[PDB]
Amino acid sequence: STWQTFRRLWPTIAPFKAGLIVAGVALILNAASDTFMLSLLKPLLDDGFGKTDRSVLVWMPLVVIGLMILRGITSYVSSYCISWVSGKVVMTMRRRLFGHMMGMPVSFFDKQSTGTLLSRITYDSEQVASSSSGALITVVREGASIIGLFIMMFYYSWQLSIILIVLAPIVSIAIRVVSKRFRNISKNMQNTMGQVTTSAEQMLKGHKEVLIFGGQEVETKRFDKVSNRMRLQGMKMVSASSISDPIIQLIASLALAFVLYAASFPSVMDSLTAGTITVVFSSMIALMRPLKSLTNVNAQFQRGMAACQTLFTILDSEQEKDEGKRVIERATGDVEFRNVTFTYPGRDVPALRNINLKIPAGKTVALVGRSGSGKSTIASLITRFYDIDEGEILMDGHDLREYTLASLRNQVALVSQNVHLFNDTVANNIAYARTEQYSREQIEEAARMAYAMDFINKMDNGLDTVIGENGVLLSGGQRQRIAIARALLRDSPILILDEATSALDTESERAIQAALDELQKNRTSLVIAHRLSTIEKADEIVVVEDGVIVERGTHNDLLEHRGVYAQLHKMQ
Amino acid sequence: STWQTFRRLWPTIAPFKAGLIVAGVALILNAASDTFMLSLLKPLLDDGFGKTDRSVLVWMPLVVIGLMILRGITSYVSSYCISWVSGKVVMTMRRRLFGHMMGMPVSFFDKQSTGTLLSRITYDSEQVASSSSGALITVVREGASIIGLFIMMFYYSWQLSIILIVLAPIVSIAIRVVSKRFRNISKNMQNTMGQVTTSAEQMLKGHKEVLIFGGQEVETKRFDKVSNRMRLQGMKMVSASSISDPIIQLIASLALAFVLYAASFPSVMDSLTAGTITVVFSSMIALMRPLKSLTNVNAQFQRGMAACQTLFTILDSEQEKDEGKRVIERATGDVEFRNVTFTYPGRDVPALRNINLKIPAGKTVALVGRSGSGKSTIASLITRFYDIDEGEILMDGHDLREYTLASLRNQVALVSQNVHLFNDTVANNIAYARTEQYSREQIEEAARMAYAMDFINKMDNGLDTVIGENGVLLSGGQRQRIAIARALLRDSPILILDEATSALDTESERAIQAALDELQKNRTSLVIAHRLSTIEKADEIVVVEDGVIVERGTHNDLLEHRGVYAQLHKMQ
Ligand SMILES: C[C@H](Oc1ccc2ccc(/C=C/C(=O)O)c(C3CC3)c2c1)c1c(Cl)ccc(Cl)c1F
Ligand SMILES: C[C@H](Oc1ccc2ccc(/C=C/C(=O)O)c(C3CC3)c2c1)c1c(Cl)ccc(Cl)c1F
Repeated sequence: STWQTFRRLWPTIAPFKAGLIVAGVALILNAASDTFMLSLLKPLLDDGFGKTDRSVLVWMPLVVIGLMILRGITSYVSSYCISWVSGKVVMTMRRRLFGHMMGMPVSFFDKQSTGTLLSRITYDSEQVASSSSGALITVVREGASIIGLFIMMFYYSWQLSIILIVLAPIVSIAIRVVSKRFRNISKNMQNTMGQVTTSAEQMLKGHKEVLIFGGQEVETKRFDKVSNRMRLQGMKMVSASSISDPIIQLIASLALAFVLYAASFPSVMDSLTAGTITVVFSSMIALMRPLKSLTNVNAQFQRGMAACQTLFTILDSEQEKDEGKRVIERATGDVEFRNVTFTYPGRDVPALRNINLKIPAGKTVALVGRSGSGKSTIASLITRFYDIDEGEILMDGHDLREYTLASLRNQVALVSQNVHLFNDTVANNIAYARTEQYSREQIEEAARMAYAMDFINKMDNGLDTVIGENGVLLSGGQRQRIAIARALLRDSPILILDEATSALDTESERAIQAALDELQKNRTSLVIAHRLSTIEKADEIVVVEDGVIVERGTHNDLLEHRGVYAQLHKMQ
Repeated sequence: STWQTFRRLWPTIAPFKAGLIVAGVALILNAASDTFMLSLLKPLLDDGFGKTDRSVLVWMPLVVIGLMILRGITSYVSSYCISWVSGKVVMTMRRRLFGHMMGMPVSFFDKQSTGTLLSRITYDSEQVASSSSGALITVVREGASIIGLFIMMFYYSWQLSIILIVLAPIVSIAIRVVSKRFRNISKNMQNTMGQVTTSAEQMLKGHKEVLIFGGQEVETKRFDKVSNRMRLQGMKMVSASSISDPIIQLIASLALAFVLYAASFPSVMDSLTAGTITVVFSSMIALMRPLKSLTNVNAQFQRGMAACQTLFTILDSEQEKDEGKRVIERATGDVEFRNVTFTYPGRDVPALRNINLKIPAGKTVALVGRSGSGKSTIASLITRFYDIDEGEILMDGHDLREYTLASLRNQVALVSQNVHLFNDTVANNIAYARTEQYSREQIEEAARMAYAMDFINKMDNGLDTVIGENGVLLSGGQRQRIAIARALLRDSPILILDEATSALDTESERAIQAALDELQKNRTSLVIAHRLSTIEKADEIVVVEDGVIVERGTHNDLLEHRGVYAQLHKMQ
């Protein structure tokens, strides 16, 4: 199943064919030069030696020098042009693949990790590029070499050529059966690999359990046995790998010796002089390598095309499905969660069960709970990063999923100290998507209201300073201030803040708190605060623990009573 | 700094020299056969053209076959013997390395995970073996080849030999400067490598942060720019390699052409016949790959030896130091922790601060706290898995660190459902540390008292059934029962159990609870229980939260009052 998916891959290189033609003529001319080198070397030098070498002997070195200059030039041109085509095609493939990955659910990003994801992407792209390019160049160049060497062989005493071509099927089938016999079964030695991995793993905390049990000699004996086993397995693998090649080499020498013995038959040395037999056998020795190269590159073609297929499968699986198609721009902000039921993949215990809550506009709602609880899940669900597994939430008389994903996600802004900064200038990062729609004067006024004047003055480039640099030049407080400024500039109707990830150990936090209060004063919001002042200033507080509401009552009455809530706040 | 650390490595193979000598004679004879092939081919073939064609032309195909049989036999023998030596030396090295890591503190097992430790060890061992073996075999074989081909060259018209040997220093410095010029530095492309990862992770979990911006076009443009840059960098690297190689090829051809033009000078064709020049040039061509490999193996030797050096550093780094040297076997069990202060590496907030507690013998102490709290750290410190950073704990009038590590860890037994199962038989895993000192009748009686009769009867081999199999054949309840049986058989004076990792969703738990109560009835212990019945049956309960005691009082009085503790138990 490779032809169909190679044909499907043709369009991404269809307009890129001038480089292919340039490489395809460069490689053919390269093989032609390679054959023509032997052509003008061996017979001319070994036949002009008979009282005529005075001219051809000094003629030869210039020919050799020019031929090698041509061969090197063609090699450089072909490699550079194939690299150009491969770079352009991987550029296009990476671009489309990243574009597809950006607009697809967050769960995929969760159940992979950034490092392994990007390693997969880049490594697989370069792998398919290298495999396909190598297969193409080897097929073209070595097929041209085989054709040229057969042409020269038939032009020089076709009898040896026909002997070789009739011996070819026997040698080929012998090599095929030997190679098939000498391929091992890689489905048993994994038991030893897994066993040693477990003994390292089940006996690390089990080393604590080995120390607790006191046994150290038993582990050494067990590792002795398993290491002896894996050493034996590896030695057997090396023995197979080293018994493979000499058999093929010996069969090749049987073929060459049979050809030489056929040459021993008379009536053909009459037309065969020293130069002719010399060039014929040199042609055979040169032809030795290309066939092995051809088989190995068919193998690597299959290998790389498998990776191309799995990359296509990765590109094809699902997307950001917009089943709603009921776009409602400029949402009023009627927030009310009901019948919330969702769980992480694989797990069978839902994070929330029949959770019901209301966050009316114009009122302040405080989210209080332990770190690592379901508050983060609820906040993510409010932004519809991951759709609720069960239940439905209706906003302003319409379902949350009914509204367009872009429309819903645009009306909500989340500000947190853990919001990383995009690798762009500070002015650019303040307007990550509204750079062209925001006036410079308005942005400057917002930044002045963002309490960033002290940071702007200290900046070398002021408001145009390049922020980011993998977080080396940006601090946590600066990142939080930039996030607050971005939220204020966006001025979304509903704001959900996650202060749990923030650290309270801040030297200067009063200004940040005042700025946050000013930003949240005009627009109603429900933030998960972690400060006593913010909790006290909240208009309404709902007690929810472990994704469930345990106590219901007025926030002011609960604060005045100072019961379980006060003790919990004092403890944490 | 390679000679000294290679000399330090000599003892591990010093007794192992018969295989080295066998390989060293096999490789020399292989190179001799390689030279002797061209030897008896070319001048004798020329003598065939001199009216002696029938005599030698039928004689060649048998010499060729015999020579290739000898070459293949020597290749197989040398590869097999070198593999045997390498396998045995890495066997010894792996054994010693595993023995060293067994007795060295726990933090290593944590700060590298099991995969990035064992893959490290196995890959590095096979890497150093392959690198050293390849360097040795290439140096010996290819030096023998160079010596033999120069011997033939001097034996046949030494003029060309001296003409090339005088050119060798000229060519070798040009090759050295050319190779250096194209040895690029990898200093800046990592910025793009990290930049693409930053761009991916910025909106991966920050799709809502991408939605905070509200657009994806900016991300697509940024990825366009960065992908163009990285494609250009890869283009430049490929171009550098593809201009590097043909320059050396062309310089080699200049050298060969100059040799041929020197042969064009008269007064030396008088002693040079067609076969002589043929074999001379064949030798010159054949030497091309040898010197390339001989010049390249330095890099591979260094690359392998660096991995060997870092393996030595890993084997050297610190140890399980027993600073106590005050072994007190058969401890009474006077448990009292005081001034406990310890933190994880890197962090600046200690897990516990001036923690003081007492667990007198003959009394039951219950450890109650939230999941993931400092109870696990306290339990680990009681077993001295990781020494306390600050403070001191005295047991039975002597410091905890004063007693021998083996002696201290032997007197304490930890039973939990997460206890890993050793890859051995059920009977073997029951006495994983004291199999030889345990009577069969006593083990059978303990197993009968272990409530394992139902599982033993269902086992195909009964008590001799092979447990483990990477946990496929063992269930969580069976693992917990086996751990309880092992603890009962050991019958340590002090038992610390971690029931937090256990799962309460067990179909049959009454028998396990009864067995645990029977095991803990005779010997006093302080276990971290998670069941209401176990908490109620506890003689003394201490309220500790966040590594600190908030409330102090009688357990019975607190239970009767049913205040904060009852509400916390009902909630969780
Ligand atoms: C008659 C024969 O043809 C063939 C036909 C299929 C082959 C498939 C694989 C390989 C090598 C695989 C490897 O090295 O792993 C060879 C060989 C030895 C060169 C093949 C030679 C032939 C040989 Cl045996 C020698 C020289 C010439 Cl010119 C030749 F045609
Ligand atoms: C004059 C030259 O000597 C030398 C001396 C050091 C070298 C170091 C490396 C390499 C290969 C590098 C690569 O392929 O990357 C070669 C070459 C071309 C064969 C070296 C040739 C020479 C040649 Cl051109 C032919 C035969 C002989 Cl006996 C010989 F000495």
